[PDB]
Amino acid sequence: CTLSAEDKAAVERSKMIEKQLQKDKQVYRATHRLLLLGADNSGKSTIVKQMRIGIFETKFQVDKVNFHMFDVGAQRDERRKWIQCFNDVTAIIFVVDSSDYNRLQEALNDFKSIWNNRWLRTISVILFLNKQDLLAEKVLAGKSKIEDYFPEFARYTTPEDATPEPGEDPRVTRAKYFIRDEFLRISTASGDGRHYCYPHFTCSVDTENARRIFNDCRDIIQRMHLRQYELL
Amino acid sequence: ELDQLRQEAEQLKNQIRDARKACADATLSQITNNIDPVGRIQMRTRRTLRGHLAKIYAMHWGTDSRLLVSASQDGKLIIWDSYTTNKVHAIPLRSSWVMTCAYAPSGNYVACGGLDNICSIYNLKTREGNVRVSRELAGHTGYLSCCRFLDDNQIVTSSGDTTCALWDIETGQQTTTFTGHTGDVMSLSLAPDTRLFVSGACDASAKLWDVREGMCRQTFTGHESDINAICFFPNGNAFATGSDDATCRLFDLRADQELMTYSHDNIICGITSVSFSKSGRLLLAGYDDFNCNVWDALKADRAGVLAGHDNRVSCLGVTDDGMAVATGSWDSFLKIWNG
Amino acid sequence: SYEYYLDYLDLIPVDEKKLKAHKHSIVIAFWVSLAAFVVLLFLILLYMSWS
Amino acid sequence: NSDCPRVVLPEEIFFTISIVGVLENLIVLLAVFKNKNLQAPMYFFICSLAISDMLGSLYKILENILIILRNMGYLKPRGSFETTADDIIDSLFVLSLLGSIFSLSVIAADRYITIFHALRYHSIVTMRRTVVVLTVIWTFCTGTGITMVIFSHHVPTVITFTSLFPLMLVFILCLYVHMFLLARSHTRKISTLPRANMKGAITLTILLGVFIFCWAPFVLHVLLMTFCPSNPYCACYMSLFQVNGMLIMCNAVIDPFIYAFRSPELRDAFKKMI
Amino acid sequence: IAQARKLVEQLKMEANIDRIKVSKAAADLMAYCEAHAKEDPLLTPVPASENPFR
Amino acid sequence: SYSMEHFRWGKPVGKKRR
Ligand SMILES: [Ca+2]
Repeated sequence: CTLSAEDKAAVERSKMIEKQLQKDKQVYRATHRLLLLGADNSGKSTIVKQMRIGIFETKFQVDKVNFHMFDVGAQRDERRKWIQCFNDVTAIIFVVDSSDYNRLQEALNDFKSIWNNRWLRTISVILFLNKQDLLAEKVLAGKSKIEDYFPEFARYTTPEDATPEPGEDPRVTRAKYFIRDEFLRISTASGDGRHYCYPHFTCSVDTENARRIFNDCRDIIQRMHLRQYELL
Repeated sequence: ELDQLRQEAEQLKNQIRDARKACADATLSQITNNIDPVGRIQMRTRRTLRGHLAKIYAMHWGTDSRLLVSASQDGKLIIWDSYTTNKVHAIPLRSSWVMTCAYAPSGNYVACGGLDNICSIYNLKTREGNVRVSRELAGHTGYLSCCRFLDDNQIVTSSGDTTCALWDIETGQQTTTFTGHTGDVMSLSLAPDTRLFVSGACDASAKLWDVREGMCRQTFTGHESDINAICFFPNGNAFATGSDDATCRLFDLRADQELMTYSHDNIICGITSVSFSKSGRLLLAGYDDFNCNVWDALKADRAGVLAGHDNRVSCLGVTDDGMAVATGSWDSFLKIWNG
Repeated sequence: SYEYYLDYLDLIPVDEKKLKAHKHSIVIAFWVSLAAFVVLLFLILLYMSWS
Repeated sequence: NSDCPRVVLPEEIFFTISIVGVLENLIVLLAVFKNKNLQAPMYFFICSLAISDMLGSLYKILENILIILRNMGYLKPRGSFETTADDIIDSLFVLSLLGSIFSLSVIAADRYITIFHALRYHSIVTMRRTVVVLTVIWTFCTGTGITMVIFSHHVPTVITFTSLFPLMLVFILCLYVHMFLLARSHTRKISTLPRANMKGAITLTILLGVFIFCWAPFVLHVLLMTFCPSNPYCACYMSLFQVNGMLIMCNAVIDPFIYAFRSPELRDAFKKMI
Repeated sequence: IAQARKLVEQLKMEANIDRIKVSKAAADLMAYCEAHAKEDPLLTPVPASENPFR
Repeated sequence: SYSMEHFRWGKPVGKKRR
């Protein structure tokens, strides 16, 4: 009530900055935040480049819904103690160099660390198995045999639920789905229904990566809320 | 020559530990037995600084002991007038993910940094308002874990890359680089006299450095997992270590040993922030279990507990005059406590 | 005396002996119907989830 | 001395149910506004439901107090000193019931928007729209409570109040069953086995059965009183009016257990309250 | 090589410091605490009027 | 409206003239 001119100006500035904070709150609540984790080989750069249409942030709107995307390049190899801050991102986008056979086990270990993290226990992971064209090229020709790195591929058939893209021979489908289920095994092993993994085969040039992200985010939020309502 | 070098390193390590044992005469525990307790010291939230849209990750009181700064992971750096709760400012940061923030002792500048490896100095008194970035101190190769001002022209930063550095604001370059840590350095505390500063890191060690001389004087160990937080005793003779494994420990510089280990059986959470009250008898300690504990710095007993946050408390700024304890939290709220 | 006195009428003195069906026909019928509706919702939802 | 005496329940049952409802919805409300973390629109709709339940139980407490006042004679047996009081208190009752029904409906609508408009939910259901829709619904609730308590015993009033039950029930069904079908669709992709889910069917069954068992008896009683006071069977149903009221009151007690506490955050808020 | 050299020098410089007995350090810390045992607002709360938050 | 009853719509309304 009884305020000095200085006090009046102070509370007036408080109200103005509160208004700006409210505008920022609507911006923030309606924008979905994604972490684009991945190894150096994994084409994180290609993914961000295609969807241009320290921490690196890329904005992209799909069907009039905002999406952050924070690449975490230029950081130490270890991820702990900065992954703790991404505990509130809607989804994590894990890109893996499916073509590079040798480091695939390192990618699996990385996915195990991210999945089985004390934090991130309520965050879904989108496995963009990037550069499937290169994997196709390498698996057609010899000189690169899965068994030399993952012996289990000899004893692996194509899942009955596989939906190969037309124009691809059976063996490329075999290899790609082998990698997919190699990730999913460590994904489904300790899901606990709190967070799920959404495998996707993708390439660098693919323009549908943003659409895949949009659909996956829809599914993630829907499943989370249905679990909250106990409908699922 | 690795064999001989490692043999020498082990020999000097044995020497230092033996010397520490030699100066390990009657521990602080028995000496503090003569000290009377502080009772069930308590304090109630006198203010609740709301306005942040996300997790609060760092705060710092200005020397006024009135204005404070806090950084939220949206990218908002709100400058709060603790007395009246008015928000003096809120800077839109270029990087949403801030992990630290500092207030210049003069109150003229406020610094912040995060997963972007850049310390952004924001000048508060310029152009008759419209606080705008003063200088982007880039050059670090990792996430800035803590920032602290020495004077209006000098700032010292700790980064995920195992290094701390001193930057001259105007010249915008690392006047000194404090390499030597084996892991990510998480927090650093300047001594009351700005000649020294102590930084704890993920390598399960704390290290004291001379700002002018530019090399490590002493290193300390004994805390198990990690150091999320580090603070100097108001005198500059000892510093308390807030560890990521259930223990807060107080180390003294000149004696150079673990003077005490504050911990209790029930608590399993890791310490996120640590600070002393003036006279240092009260070692406020923030925990992951959405609570802040009060530890008698000397008798090493839990003299109190603060509980008003729904989530992890990240920052535990104590006023320069010692008349308030501020507690940020991931719950987006910043509560000021006073007896 | 009174006239055109609108008031809460009392319950008619129903006598069970005259009644053909059980006095509580409406109560039993309605509650059986409600239990059946609940069970039908449960079973139809289960079948839709299964199919 | 008819074969269906008007069943009179002990005042103890009314008092106990009303007190339990008041206390429970009070802790539900306190969990909000003492935990600024719990400030999303969904929890405000749950708070509206809790306020409706609290108003209903409070109505009961006041009605029992006024009845035990008329009895024992502190109030005149008839006149404006009792009839207008009955009008106002029963208005509180009717607006509580309508607020409860519309609160359930808006909870269903918010859940439907969260599921079927997930990515754009916070743009659709904002705090501004939360407040405006809550204010509109409660204003409608109080206005038609006044209308239906002063213009109560007319046939169209009974028709409209009756019809608000089945129409809102079919609305709630059209929403929850669609959400259940979407959950089925997700279950198809989550695992290979058919795995007909139980917690979804059990959840919808619990919600709708609490809604129906706690409203259908009262609605049936009102309908039979309005269109058929003369049939003996009817009259035997009307003899159970106080039991049907107890049922339309168990909703207040059993509403929080099915809408408020099933949220883990609200459980945590109550735990810190303790 | 160079890293091992630097580690050796760092260990040497750390060792070279003139350590003091723990008893003296604890005595100094206790004396400082006593010297402000009633000047710390949080250790001993001030009257509500003098509290700058009131 | 014509008496305190524990709820509303408890009994019908007719012409109880006497
Ligand atoms: Ca009544």
